[PDB]
Amino acid sequence: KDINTIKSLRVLRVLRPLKTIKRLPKLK
Repeated sequence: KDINTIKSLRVLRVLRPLKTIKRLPKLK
């Protein structure tokens, strides 16, 4: 794979879950 596609595992599991959590006290 590529380090970037490893960051797809990282960054997408950062952005998406956090929006789902942080939408509550950090709504934007």
